Amino acid sequence: STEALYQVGKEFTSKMDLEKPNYIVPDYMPVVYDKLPQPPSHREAIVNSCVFVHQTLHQANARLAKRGGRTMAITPRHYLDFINHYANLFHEKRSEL
Amino acid sequence: ERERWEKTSETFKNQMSTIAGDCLLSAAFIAYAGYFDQQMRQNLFTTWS
Repeated sequence: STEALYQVGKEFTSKMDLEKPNYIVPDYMPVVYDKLPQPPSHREAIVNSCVFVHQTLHQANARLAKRGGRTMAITPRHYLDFINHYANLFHEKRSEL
Repeated sequence: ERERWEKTSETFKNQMSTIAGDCLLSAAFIAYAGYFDQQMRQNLFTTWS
């Protein structure tokens, strides 16, 4: 579920330093995880973006299947691969920079 | 060379806050956009942006 994806993203992201005090909360705030803590900080916003990306892939499968092309399933393994890539890229780029 | 290095310092201070979103987009692209063609990859990247 979106809630389970949210907890997975939060638990995997919490191991890396990403908190910034200077964040401006948008008025619209497109929410994907219901019962999200309002107002959200940076970590809540990025985990919401992560679950949005996962659900965007899930919707793109349906969009392609309406046309009738070949589709491959997106899975919790896809989500874990994405979060692992995010953590690795974040750490690598910050250290290099 | 310091004509480049001096402005590179302010660019450092600029993307110090911008690393997170770029890494998020790059990780999403690498993890998800492998199977799709160019148009669908661009559509997914535009939606994430």
